[PDB]
Amino acid sequence: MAIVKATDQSFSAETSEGVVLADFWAPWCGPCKMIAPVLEELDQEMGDKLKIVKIDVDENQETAGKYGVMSIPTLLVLKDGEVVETSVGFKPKEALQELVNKHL
Repeated sequence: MAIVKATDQSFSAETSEGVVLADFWAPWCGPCKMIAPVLEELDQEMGDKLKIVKIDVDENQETAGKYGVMSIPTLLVLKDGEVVETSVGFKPKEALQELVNKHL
């Protein structure tokens, strides 16, 4: 499964492996639950080239602060361990595929 669970301790190691799309969220979130099945569709559609890295902002304020994340769901596209793009809020799988594609 392409989807992984990380913290500030592991985030950089996980995001080093190619294009990775991190999901700054928290289980207390509402809108994040809408995009979760879209990330499962992304496992099913991009998991050959993509990794998806969920990170719980309620325990990872430092990593959130690293990019000024102040709302969720927030999406950080990293490539080879550094941020390459950002997006905020819900997006459909096609728009997310394009957001990945522009850095593949």
